[PDB]
Amino acid sequence: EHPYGKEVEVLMETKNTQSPQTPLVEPVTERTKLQEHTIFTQLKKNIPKTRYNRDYMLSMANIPERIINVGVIGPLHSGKTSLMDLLVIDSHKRIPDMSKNVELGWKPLRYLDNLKQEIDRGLSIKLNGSTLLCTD
Amino acid sequence: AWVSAAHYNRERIKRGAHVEKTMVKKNLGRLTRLWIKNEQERQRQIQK
Amino acid sequence: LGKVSSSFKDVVEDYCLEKGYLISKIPNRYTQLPYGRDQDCIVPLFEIRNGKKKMEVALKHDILWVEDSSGTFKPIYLWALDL
Amino acid sequence: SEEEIKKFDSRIRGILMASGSTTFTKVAAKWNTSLISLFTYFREAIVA
Amino acid sequence: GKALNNAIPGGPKFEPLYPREEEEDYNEFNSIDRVIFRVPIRSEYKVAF
Amino acid sequence: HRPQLEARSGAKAAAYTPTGIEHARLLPGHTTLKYRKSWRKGTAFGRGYINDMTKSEYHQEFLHKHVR
Amino acid sequence: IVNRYEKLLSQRPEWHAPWKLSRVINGHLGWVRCVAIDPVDNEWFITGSNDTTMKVWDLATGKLKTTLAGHVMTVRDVAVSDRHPYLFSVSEDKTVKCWDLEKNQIIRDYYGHLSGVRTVSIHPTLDLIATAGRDSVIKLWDMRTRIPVITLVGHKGPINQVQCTPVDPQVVSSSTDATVRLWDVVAGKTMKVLTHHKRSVRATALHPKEFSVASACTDDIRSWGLAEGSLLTNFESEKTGIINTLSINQDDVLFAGGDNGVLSFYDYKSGHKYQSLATREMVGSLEGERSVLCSTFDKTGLRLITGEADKSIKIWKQDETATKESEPGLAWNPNLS
Amino acid sequence: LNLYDVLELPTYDDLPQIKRKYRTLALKYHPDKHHKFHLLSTATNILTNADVRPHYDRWRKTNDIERNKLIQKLEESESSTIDLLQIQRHGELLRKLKHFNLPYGDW
RNA sequence: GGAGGUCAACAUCAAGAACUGUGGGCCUUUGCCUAUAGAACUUAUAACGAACAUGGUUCUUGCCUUUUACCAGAAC
Ligand SMILES: Nc1nc2c(ncn2[C@@H]2O[C@H](COP(=O)(O)OP(=O)(O)OP(=O)(O)O)[C@@H](O)[C@H]2O)c(=O)[nH]1
Ligand SMILES: [Mg+2]
Ligand SMILES: [Mg+2]
Repeated sequence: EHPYGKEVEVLMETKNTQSPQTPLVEPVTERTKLQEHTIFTQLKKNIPKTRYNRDYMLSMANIPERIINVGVIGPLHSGKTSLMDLLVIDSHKRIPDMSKNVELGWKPLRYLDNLKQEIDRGLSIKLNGSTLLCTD
Repeated sequence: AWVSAAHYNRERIKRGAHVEKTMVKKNLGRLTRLWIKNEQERQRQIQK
Repeated sequence: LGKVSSSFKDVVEDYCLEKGYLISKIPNRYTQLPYGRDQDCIVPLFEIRNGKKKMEVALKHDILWVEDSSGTFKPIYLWALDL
Repeated sequence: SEEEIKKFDSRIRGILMASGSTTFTKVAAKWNTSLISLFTYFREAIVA
Repeated sequence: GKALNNAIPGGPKFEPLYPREEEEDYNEFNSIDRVIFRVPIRSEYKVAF
Repeated sequence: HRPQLEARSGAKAAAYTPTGIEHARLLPGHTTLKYRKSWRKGTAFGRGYINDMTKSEYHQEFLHKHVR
Repeated sequence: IVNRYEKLLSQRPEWHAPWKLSRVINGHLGWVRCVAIDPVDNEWFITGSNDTTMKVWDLATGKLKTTLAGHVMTVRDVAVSDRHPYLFSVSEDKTVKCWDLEKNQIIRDYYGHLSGVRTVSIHPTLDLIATAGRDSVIKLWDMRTRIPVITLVGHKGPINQVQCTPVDPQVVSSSTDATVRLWDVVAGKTMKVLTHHKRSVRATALHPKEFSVASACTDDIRSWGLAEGSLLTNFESEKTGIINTLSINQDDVLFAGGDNGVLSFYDYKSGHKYQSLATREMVGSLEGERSVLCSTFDKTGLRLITGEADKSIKIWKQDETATKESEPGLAWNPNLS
Repeated sequence: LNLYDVLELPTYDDLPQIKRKYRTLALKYHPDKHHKFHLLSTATNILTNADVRPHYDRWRKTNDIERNKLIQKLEESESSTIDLLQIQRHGELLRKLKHFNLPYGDW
């Protein structure tokens, strides 16, 4: 204090700030990984190819009579999500998420599931849709 | 350094975790030295 | 003070009645509160109108807090309220 | 009281560190004395 | 079971994984006066949810 | 016949022939680098950093306790 | 030879500004032996100690971020890497430990010194380490595989201070045999020897630009051109001994830490000494404990950080008023040598 | 790429020095003996006249700009680092009256 | 030419839910946008193995004279 007294800050440090686990040099993550929270495709080139030509679909949007909104509801494990699965994998030509396993599947490809918590929990939680054109 | 080792080993024995047979004896020695130093300090400072 | 049966809020209500201002709960909104401690309380707030003026008050401890213009609540004297 | 629990434990550790080769019989008396002393002073309390 | 240091009545017993429970924080929050003791909140529930 | 008076020059060890024993701690590990980017009255009475180890306050706490 | 003495009276060197004491940080239990600074962001220190720890201080506020233990004895030297997120610390326990700054845990141990290792320097472009100590040899470690690839036999005594440079001589070394060697590592033998010092050369520093080195001794701080290995200049020093450390600002200021506690600042070009300070020991310290064990400048060079033997780190700031009103220091009188 | 970088040479040279630089380079990288020289010819064109050489060099500096940025960051960092009781009490009194029921004063 | 082999070599096998090639436009090769062709093996109660061992360093313990040999948890 008085040995310096004026400008000099005498600070006596014990304990710590910055709990020890902190990186102290921040790891540089170039890409942004969503895989932790959800599982979701982030590129224009990896979106599946929709055999029916999406462009032609968007044209239907001009005609209000043409498009329809169907919701799908029912009790636990009635097969809702796995039904949407049938629709989707019928529509899209090549899905990157299909394992050889679920393609011939023993294991249901659950496509509209999409959330980590909904994958592990085995259930469906937040509602998720899709839009596609299909021939009557 | 010596003193700080004495503190550290003592507070390691208070928890009572794998202290060697001798380290107990030695640590005792360092503590008695330190304690007598505190005593003589107190007495001198009472004289002055 | 613990002995005293009556609760402040009551006092505030009484005061409001004389004024003729009306105090309403407002369910969702809340404001962080700064009180002596280096910590901020969270309290629900209510709005009082003389005719069609709405101002919001949150009371913690035994005090009335009214927000400063830029933002953040300031404690004020009960007599010190006129809308 | 916690302290005298720790005193007991520390004493057993005493018999252990010290009785490297003091024979079984010598150890047993030492073990008993601490135990008899601990219970008798607290007789009642130890149960809880 | 392991991370939370519990056991399923037929399951294995491990070490704590977080050895220090000892730190306790005192605040009006969980005070007895404000709690309703209904149902025991027994151990099997902790592993399920 | 006691103490060091010198140290051993690594130069000597530099000229010897290697043995080739395989140690446990030279087994490959971390093999990839990383690059950066009224009652009261009647009574008789009643109404800071030194740099040193021994004379500090913590020390007198310590010995004040452990010596009982 | 007087012609030289006239040619010393023409120059009138290089004004600079004085220094003063900004901040005092206590908080080590033992002495502070070494200090290094984050070479990228200037956000912190790593300071060795005599208590075995290393305490990472924030440069801005001086608060203590974290503590890195892991050595059993005093830590003579610490060096942080540019290209890597690594911190190489080295001690008197015969071991050179790597540290991964990301997770703050020891990654690698390099093995093979006979005795205490007092210097680490991280080669700029090669992913090497250079370590040295009382072995009296310099060990060039391959950073990845922990193989002591090259060994440089040479000095006849302990090796105090070691540095690394991208072109030739890639290793400069200084020993208690009072020499400074300029090494050629590929061939693995001395490229040049500089004998001009009279006693142990206890400190060196590389000029961040001019490609030269400043060497020290008891009373005489010289400079040396690398490449050719010429002498460049001398520095005016009456007895300052002992010089524990040197540091070179980007402005061509050359710091010299004393064991008498005097902080002797120089101009690097000239050799002139424009300032000398004396530190205040401490509240309860001894007049013996006043000295300067290490020092460095931040990446800017407008701050100075000196670990002292009184168990404190001090941060010396350059005065902004200054100019010609009253800066002037000892004012350039070249006495006869 | 700088003109100095193109010639692979180091950075107040005189008109004479400018000529000598070209001569030295010519000996080393003689095109008739071994596109780069296009740069040399142009820079030499201005460098051979001391005026152009000086003006051209007039307009490392940028990097100094980096130093300025660092300094600004440091300045920002270090400097920055370096009634209620009465009110609640009055309210407490006010409630006491309400409890006691004594008529309130016109506050 | 077809079937095989307790044959070999060389590739590849843990990641923006993620591959490669090609056409065109902008910057000035990289990179961004747009168009097109083909994607073996391994992955969602996540992985090459529907199986399951050991070692090193660093912490926390446990046995407890000390070292190997160890007790049982974690991170790398
Ligand atoms: N036998 C049989 N089982 C089915 C059939 N469809 C689905 N399941 C099983 O029943 C479970 C429910 O199927 P999902 O469609 O994934 O569940 P869900 O319809 O999303 O139920 P929610 O999550 O509540 O919407 C799955 O685990 C399927 O394995 C079916 O057609 N036949
Ligand atoms: Mg579902
Ligand atoms: Mg022995």
